[PDB]
Amino acid sequence: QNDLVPDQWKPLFNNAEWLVHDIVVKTIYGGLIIAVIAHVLCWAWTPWIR
Amino acid sequence: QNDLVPDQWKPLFNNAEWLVHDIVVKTIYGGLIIAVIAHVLCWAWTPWIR
Amino acid sequence: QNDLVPDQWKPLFNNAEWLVHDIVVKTIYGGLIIAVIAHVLCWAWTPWIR
Amino acid sequence: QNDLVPDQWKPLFNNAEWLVHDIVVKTIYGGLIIAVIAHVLCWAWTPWIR
Amino acid sequence: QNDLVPDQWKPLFNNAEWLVHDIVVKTIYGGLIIAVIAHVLCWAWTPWIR
Amino acid sequence: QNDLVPDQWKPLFNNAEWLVHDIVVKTIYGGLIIAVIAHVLCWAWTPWIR
Amino acid sequence: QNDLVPDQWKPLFNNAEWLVHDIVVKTIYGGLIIAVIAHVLCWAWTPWIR
Amino acid sequence: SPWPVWSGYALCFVPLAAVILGFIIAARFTDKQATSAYLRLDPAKAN
Amino acid sequence: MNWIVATFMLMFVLVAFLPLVVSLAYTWVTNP
Amino acid sequence: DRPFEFRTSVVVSTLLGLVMALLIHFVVLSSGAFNWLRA
Amino acid sequence: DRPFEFRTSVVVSTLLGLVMALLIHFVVLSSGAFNWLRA
Amino acid sequence: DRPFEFRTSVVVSTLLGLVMALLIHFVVLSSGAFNWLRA
Amino acid sequence: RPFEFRTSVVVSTLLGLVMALLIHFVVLSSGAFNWLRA
Amino acid sequence: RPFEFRTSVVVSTLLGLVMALLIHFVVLSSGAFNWLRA
Amino acid sequence: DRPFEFRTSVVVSTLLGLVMALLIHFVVLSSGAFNWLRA
Amino acid sequence: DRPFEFRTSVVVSTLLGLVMALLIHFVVLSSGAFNWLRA
Amino acid sequence: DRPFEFRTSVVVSTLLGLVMALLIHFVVLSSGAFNWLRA
Amino acid sequence: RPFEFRTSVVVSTLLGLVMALLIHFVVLSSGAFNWLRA
Amino acid sequence: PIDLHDEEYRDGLEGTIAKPPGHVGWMQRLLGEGQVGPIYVGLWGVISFITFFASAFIILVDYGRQVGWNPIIYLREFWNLAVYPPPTEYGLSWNVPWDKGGAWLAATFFLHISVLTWWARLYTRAKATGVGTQLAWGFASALSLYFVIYLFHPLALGNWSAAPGHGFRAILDWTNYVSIHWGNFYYNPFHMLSIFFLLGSTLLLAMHGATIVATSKWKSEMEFTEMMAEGPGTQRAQLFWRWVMGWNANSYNIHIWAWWFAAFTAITGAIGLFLSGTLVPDWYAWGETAKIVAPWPNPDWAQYVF
Amino acid sequence: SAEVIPFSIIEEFYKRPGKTLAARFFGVDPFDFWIGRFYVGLFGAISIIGIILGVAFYLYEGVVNEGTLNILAMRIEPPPVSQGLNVDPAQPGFFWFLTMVAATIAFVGWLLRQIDISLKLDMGMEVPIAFGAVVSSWITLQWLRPIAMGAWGHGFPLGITHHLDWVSNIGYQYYNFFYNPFHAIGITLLFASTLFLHMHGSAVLSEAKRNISDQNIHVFWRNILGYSIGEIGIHRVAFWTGAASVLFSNLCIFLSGTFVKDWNAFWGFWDKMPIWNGVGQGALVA
Amino acid sequence: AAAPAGAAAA
Ligand code: BCL
Ligand code: BCL
Ligand code: BCL
Ligand code: BCL
Ligand code: BCL
Ligand SMILES: CC[C@H]1c2cc3[nH]c4c(c3C)C(=O)[C@H](C(=O)OC)c4c3nc(cc4[nH]c(cc(n2)[C@@H]1C)c(C(C)=O)c4C)[C@@H](C)[C@@H]3CCC(=O)OC/C=C(\C)CCC[C@H](C)CCC[C@H](C)CCCC(C)C
Ligand SMILES: CCCCCC/C=C/CCCCCCCCCC(=O)O[C@H](COC(=O)CCCCCCCCCCCCCCC)COP(=O)(O)OC[C@@H](O)CO
Ligand SMILES: CCCCCC/C=C\CCCCCCCCCC(=O)O[C@H](COC(=O)CCCCCCCCCCCCCCC)COP(=O)(O)OC[C@@H](O)CO
Ligand SMILES: CC(C)=CCC/C(C)=C/C=C/C(C)=C/C=C/C(C)=C/C=C/C=C(C)/C=C/C=C(C)/C=C/C1=C(C)CCCC1(C)C
Ligand SMILES: CCCCCCCCO[C@@H]1[C@@H](O)[C@H](O)[C@@H](CO)O[C@H]1O
Ligand SMILES: CCCCCCCCO[C@@H]1[C@@H](O)[C@H](O)[C@@H](CO)O[C@H]1O
Ligand SMILES: [Mn+2]
Repeated sequence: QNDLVPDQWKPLFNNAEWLVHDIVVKTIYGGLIIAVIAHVLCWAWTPWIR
Repeated sequence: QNDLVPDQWKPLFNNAEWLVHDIVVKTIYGGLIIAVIAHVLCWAWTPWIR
Repeated sequence: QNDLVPDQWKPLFNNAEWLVHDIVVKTIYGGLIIAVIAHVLCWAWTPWIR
Repeated sequence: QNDLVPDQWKPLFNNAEWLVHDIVVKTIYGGLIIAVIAHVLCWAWTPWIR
Repeated sequence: QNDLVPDQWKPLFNNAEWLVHDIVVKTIYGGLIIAVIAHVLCWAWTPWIR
Repeated sequence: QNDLVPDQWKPLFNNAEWLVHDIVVKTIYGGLIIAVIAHVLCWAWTPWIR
Repeated sequence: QNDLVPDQWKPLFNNAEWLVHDIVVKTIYGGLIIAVIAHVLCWAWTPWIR
Repeated sequence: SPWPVWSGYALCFVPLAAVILGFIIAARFTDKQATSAYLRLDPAKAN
Repeated sequence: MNWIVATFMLMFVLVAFLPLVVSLAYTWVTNP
Repeated sequence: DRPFEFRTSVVVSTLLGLVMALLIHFVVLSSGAFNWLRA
Repeated sequence: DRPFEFRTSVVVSTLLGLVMALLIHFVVLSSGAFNWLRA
Repeated sequence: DRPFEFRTSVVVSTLLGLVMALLIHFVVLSSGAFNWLRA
Repeated sequence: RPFEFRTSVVVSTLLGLVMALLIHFVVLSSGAFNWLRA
Repeated sequence: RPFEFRTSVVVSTLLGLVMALLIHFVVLSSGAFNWLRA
Repeated sequence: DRPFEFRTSVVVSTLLGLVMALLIHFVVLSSGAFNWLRA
Repeated sequence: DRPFEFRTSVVVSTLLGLVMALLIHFVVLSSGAFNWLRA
Repeated sequence: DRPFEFRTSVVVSTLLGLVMALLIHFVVLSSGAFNWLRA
Repeated sequence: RPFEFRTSVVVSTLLGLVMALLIHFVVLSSGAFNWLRA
Repeated sequence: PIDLHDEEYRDGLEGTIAKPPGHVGWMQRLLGEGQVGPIYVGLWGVISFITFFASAFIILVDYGRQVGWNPIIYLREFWNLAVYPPPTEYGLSWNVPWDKGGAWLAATFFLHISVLTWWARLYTRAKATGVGTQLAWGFASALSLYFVIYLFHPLALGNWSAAPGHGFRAILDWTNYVSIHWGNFYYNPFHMLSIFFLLGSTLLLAMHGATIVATSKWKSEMEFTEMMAEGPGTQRAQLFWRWVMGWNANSYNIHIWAWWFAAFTAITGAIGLFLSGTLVPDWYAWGETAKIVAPWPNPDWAQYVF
Repeated sequence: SAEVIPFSIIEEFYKRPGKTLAARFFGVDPFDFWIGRFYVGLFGAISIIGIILGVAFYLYEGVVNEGTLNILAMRIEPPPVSQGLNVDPAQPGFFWFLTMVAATIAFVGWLLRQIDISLKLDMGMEVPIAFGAVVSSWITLQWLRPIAMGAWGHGFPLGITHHLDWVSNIGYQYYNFFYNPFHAIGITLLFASTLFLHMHGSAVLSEAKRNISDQNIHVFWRNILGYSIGEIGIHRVAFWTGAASVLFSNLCIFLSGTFVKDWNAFWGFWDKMPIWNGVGQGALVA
Repeated sequence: AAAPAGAAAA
């Protein structure tokens, strides 16, 4: 079970939940990068605070 | 049972599920390619950001 | 049972399911050919993108 | 039980199911012929695509 | 109790079912002639296709 | 039971059922005669097909 | 399982709830800092008390 | 005249009296049946 | 309309829903 | 055994008679045909 | 065995008499035929 | 055992005939084509 | 026994009756034929 | 068997009947053909 | 054993295809872009 | 063991994709920005 | 032991993200501040 | 299993989300700030 | 001699389908039972199915015709689409155009047939098992009002447009219009009786459910075995209602109260609706003549104006 | 196993002293006893005081101050809306206020007495919950909505046929009341409650005096609907549906005069959503 | 003999 989990997070995660968690955090990081780029582009087009 | 699955993903997948996964991943890649082509053509037709 | 199905797809199909599958895929191929011909004829009649 | 069924379709049919299947396919063929004749007559009456 | 039924239809019919089946098919054949005559008379009265 | 019924209809009928069946068919014939006479009289009165 | 929670809070916290608590308090502090910055920026933009 | 029409008694007052009297009598008889002596499990052993 | 008294009374109307929700939650929890 | 009890007959007849008497008195009172209880 | 008990007879007759007395007083008062409680 | 019961067929046919008679009478007599029961 | 005669009889008879009634209703509402016209 | 013949027969017959009725009604209401005109 | 049975896959795909065919046909008919069934 | 099954994730993803595709097609058709199906 | 389950956390976060994305996209479309799907 | 920690965190999350949505929609529909103006 | 297994696992027309029963977990946790199927599909059950779906097909196709065969307008306008009975210019005639009343006539005939066949199904399936026929007669009492609404009140009034349209909003409109046409329905005495019985039914359902759940620790909900000998749960329920109201009931006659309170509602409603147009054309004026309307000479109308 | 018990022993077995709410708050219940068949305790005295005073005030406002002996022609009406939330002993609507307060006291006392009697017999608290639903319905009709609107003259009058005039005028002021969503939910739940009551009564009566097993009714309800609910499940469904029917209809009447003025203009958003606006032609637009 | 349902079954 708690073989691939680091020692700090053993009381919280399983073997498979750790892998699914890692997938989720990578997806969130990619989404954040894309969102920042999109917000900069839309501001360069039309600023919304005047 | 867990023979064709890579050793990293054995806790999560099976042989049948690994095969069906591969099918789904290929379908998603093809769909994304077609969607990119369609969006480029529609932008060349009439741009939707003015 | 799992005799006429290829060895790669044994964990998913029977003989009967394999036969019915083959029938379905041939039907889909024929329908797709007819659909392509119909879309070409309709575009030749009146285009829908202007 | 499976005497009249061809060797390829043994795992799917019986004698009774084979007989009923033959009746059904003959009915479908006759209906298709009648439908084609009716469509030709109705187009000769008033064409529906202009 | 299957001696009236022909050898071909033994796995599907019974003596009583064979008798009732004969009654039903005779009724259908009798009604079809009346339907034909009624349609001919109604067309002679007022045609419905113009 | 199954004594006054002809040997053909013994699998389907009974003594009491045979008697009641005879009553029913006689009633149906009488009703049909009355209906024919009523239809002739009503057509002589005022035809419904013009 | 109470071995990492301090002896002062052992009756109230578990090993997992201690870590989840720490995550929650860090999130709260970060949100408070961001909210303060946002309120300072909006006040510099247009003051709402006049 | 201060009196209702005959339909007033036919449709309104007689049905109201019937409803009230029927409720009283039905309640009397259901409570009479409920509180009689019949097969019960002994409260001492059951609890 | 004051909009402060009205929202307090709306909160009371919503709080009136609570015992039934607690009954459903109790039934769900007590029948694993 | 007799079809009906005496108690049932008494109850039915008495109730029907009382209802009918009240209904007829109130129907006759409000018609205005007789000079009875008139102001 | 008697059909009816004495208690039920007493209750029914007493209630009927009281209800009839109240109803007749109400009707005669609302008729307006007698002076009685006029202002 | 018995594939068909006489009683069920009798019930169904009788009900169908009655319903058809009622429907046909209604449709015919509510159309005004025949001079039947005219005020 | 895969197919039962009683089911086929009931279904076919009911379908025919429903179709006949529907066609009569539609033709009466169409107004194309004289039929029960005033 | 994975599939029964009676189920497929029932489903196909019902689907065909529904499609025929729907097409007939749509073509009748279209007004393109001189059919059942008042 | 297996994620999905063959029967459920067939039923779902067939139903989705029929619904899409009907939807697209009706949208194209009511759009008014093609002549088709007119006048 | 596993938090989610493959079957559930496949069903949810397919349903979400279909619903989003239909919604976007409807919004773009009713917006009027593109010619598309015009009379 | 664990105060909350991983599956419920995933479900809640995913659903909240989808709902907020749709809400913000509809508000920004309806505001009229950007061109976007004009004409 | 104790209920205090879970109850507190759930109620805090719900209250924060509701407050944020309500305040944003109140500020947007007042016109005091420019924000999303045509 | 009744074999329940044969009654539930038989083949053929006079038999069941969905033979391997399913199972739903949340129903098991909440309601206490989760098995789904098998379901009996004998005669009187195919006829109801076929006639109901014929009427439903007619209605939905006419919806589509009205919209114009446009699926998006169909989805937008689905909850305010309807098919209406022929207007007042026609009487009870059936020679009505399809888009002006013929569709309603056909669909309503098929609906009548389906409800009658469903009654027959209930009756025969009750007799086939070992139970009595009480649900069939309750359905008959419910169907009295249905046939008054759709067949007999229009027949006595003389037009088909006295009947509701087939639509989500059309029933609300029918209720409003029928109340408005014949005076005010609040002054209909049999409408008062119907409301008495309906609210009593809701009150009694809540009371019985609450008092059986409250005493369920001693298995009081096994009302079949409690009618042979009553244990602590039923004794506690009896004592509760005796110390509250001064009188109580059994685990037997409470369900008699339930049956009759639910039955009287439809009967009183049917009588009131039938009398509504044919004998008393105006209920407020009738109530004025019957001395049940309050004077109200100086209303305070500042409450009813914005 | 079972024998004939005359019901005197079952009543005398379960009588215990002091397990009520007042017995837990004060350490003793002042009126902890039985009068006839009824249990008198605290909240059993408050309720009876309220009942007597409410009946007296109602009849005085009806017979006197209106001069009518006809019980179906009284108008026990609140103050006008120009008085606000003020109470004045010298103005019309004072005996309506007194009656309303007494009735509130009576209903809350009845609820608390039900809680007491539940506590004595070691039962659950389902009956107080189900009754508190309709008590809260009365409270929102006569207290919360008048206070939020701003006057005591927004409550309904307590006349027998005249409270139906208030219902009619309020329902036609916010026309169309049928188009209220919570109204529709409440009506649906009322109809469902009546249907479920008829079904349960029929089902239990149909198996009563018969030499059959307790599994026949499950087969009956599975042959007809494909699904049989169970024995505790039906009583749970009854309880929940009964309570929810009035819980949902509190909201409709509260929101009728405070946040909404028109239930036809409420549905104006539906045709303006971007998914289907601008797709029709003349008379099929919007 | 006497039963809750009003029956008197031996
Ligand atoms: C949903 C419809 C039918 C069905 C319709 C088809 C069709 C059609 C085909 C198959 C094929 C297969 N199906 Mg199948 N199949 C079904 C149900 C099943 C089930 C099941 C238990 O339910 C199983 C196990 C299978 C299994 C299989 C495999 C045995 C077989 C090969 C898969 C493969 O390797 O190529 C699958 C292909 C990919 C994984 C990639 C292709 C997907 C593309 C990318 C999607 C977009 C296409 C578009 C043209 C894009 C291409 C160009 C891009 C720009 C690059 N099917 C259902 C019931 N199936 C294929 C076959 O027999 O020959 C190889 C095949 O052509
Ligand atoms: C409505 C469906 C009917 C049915 C109606 C028919 C009809 C009609 C036929 C069969 C045929 C068959 N049916 Mg069948 N059959 C049904 C149900 C079943 C069931 C079952 C478990 O329920 C089974 C096991 C079968 C079994 C079979 C096979 C024994 C037999 C051969 C199939 C084959 O090899 O073609 C392989 C499949 C294809 C090659 C697909 C063809 C479809 C085409 C491509 C679609 C477009 C047609 C187009 C005009 C031609 C192509 C144009 C393109 C440009 C290329 N049927 C149901 C009840 N069946 C066929 C036969 O020969 O009977 C002896 C046949 O003609
Ligand atoms: C003449 C004017 C109308 C017309 C008005 C009617 C009316 C009205 C009726 C029919 C009925 C019939 N019409 Mg026509 N019919 C018309 C035009 C047609 C046309 C056509 C192409 O134009 C056709 C094919 C028909 C065909 C039919 C048949 C469906 C049916 C014949 C009776 C039957 O089936 O016997 C079946 C056998 C019986 C009915 C036996 C009856 C049994 C007993 C005798 C019932 C007697 C009741 C008795 C009083 C009870 C007392 C017993 C006590 C114990 C004492 N009609 C014209 C338009 N038609 C009848 C029907 O639908 O019946 C089903 C019917 O009532
Ligand atoms: C004039 C108004 C200004 C403006 C002035 C401000 C000011 C002032 C503030 C914000 C703040 C916010 N603004 Mg702003 N903002 C503007 C316009 C926008 C627009 C837009 C499209 O126009 C958007 C999208 C936003 C968005 C935001 C958010 C980032 C933020 C709200 C915090 C929140 O929701 O916490 C509520 C959410 C929670 C409490 C829950 C948090 C939990 C997280 C999300 C993780 C949950 C998942 C996890 C699994 C937990 C589940 C546990 C389960 C029980 C298992 N603003 C305009 C320009 N904005 C506020 C802020 O706090 O900054 C950080 C703030 O003070
Ligand atoms: C500027 C115009 C308005 C104003 C507009 C707003 C707006 C708009 C908001 C506030 C909010 C707040 N305002 Mg203000 N506010 C004003 C003036 C004031 C005055 C004053 C004395 O004048 C006071 C005391 C406040 C006080 C407050 C607090 C109640 C609150 C910010 C603290 C907080 O709760 O964060 C505590 C910490 C948190 C909530 C942490 C949660 C943040 C986490 C990180 C979620 C972020 C979202 C993120 C995108 C999620 C990503 C998930 C991952 C990708 C998976 N305001 C003026 C009048 N105010 C915010 C609020 O109500 O939030 C509850 C808010 O949205
Ligand atoms: C929640 C779903 C339904 C429901 C259930 C419910 N009601 C309940 C219960 C439950 C579970 C009880 O346990 C309880 C009960 O039976 O206890 C004996 C009760 C009860 N619900 C009752 C009635 C009732 N419930 C109703 C409705 C409903 N109750 C629902 C639809 C209705 C209406 C109008 O729909 C009424 C009339 C009583 C039979 C009883 C409550 C007994 C009680 O509260 O006693 C206190 C007071 C008196 C006995 C006398 C009061 C006298 C007044 C003080 C004087 C008159 C003033 C009054 C304001 C005038 C009103 C005149 C009207 C014409 C306007
Ligand atoms: C339009 C409005 C019309 C209004 C009409 C109202 C009708 C009223 C009549 C009420 C029924 C009176 C019954 C009298 C006879 C019952 C005798 C009895 O006691 O019946 C017992 C059960 O009755 C019981 O639940 C008691 C009776 C059944 C329970 C109540 C049933 C009625 C339920 C509501 C129906 C209307 C009541 C309310 C109306 C608003 C069973 O006992 P047995 O083992 O058979 O006893 C054998 C011997 O000891 C001699 O009998
Ligand atoms: C909406 C209109 C207003 C509301 C009116 C409410 C009043 C009554 C409704 C119905 C009340 C009766 C209910 C069932 C009858 C009680 C049953 C009974 O009979 O119970 C009796 C209890 O009543 C006793 O003492 C006496 C109990 C007290 C009765 C008197 C209570 C009056 C309450 C005030 C009424 C309003 C007054 C307003 C003045 C203008 C005693 O019976 P026993 O001989 O000991 O029994 C024999 C044994 O089996 C048990 O001991
Ligand atoms: C519409 C119009 C305008 C008119 C309508 C016309 C019409 C239809 C009229 C109908 C009239 C009828 C039906 C009259 C009925 C009168 C009766 C029943 C009187 C009963 C008396 C009962 C009496 C005196 C009872 C006395 C009881 C006593 C003294 C009891 C005493 C006692 C008893 C029993 C118990 C304890 C000991 C105690 C001594 C106290
Ligand atoms: C079984 C149903 C009873 C049938 C009642 C028939 C009522 C006939 O009533 C019809 C009207 O409906 C019709 O509009 C006019 C046309 O001039 O003539 C009348 O006779
Ligand atoms: C428990 C609630 C008691 C009633 C609450 C209302 C307090 C009464 O207080 C009212 C104010 O609410 C009102 O604004 C003015 C005139 O309208 O007169 C005051 O007396
Ligand atoms: Mn019960």
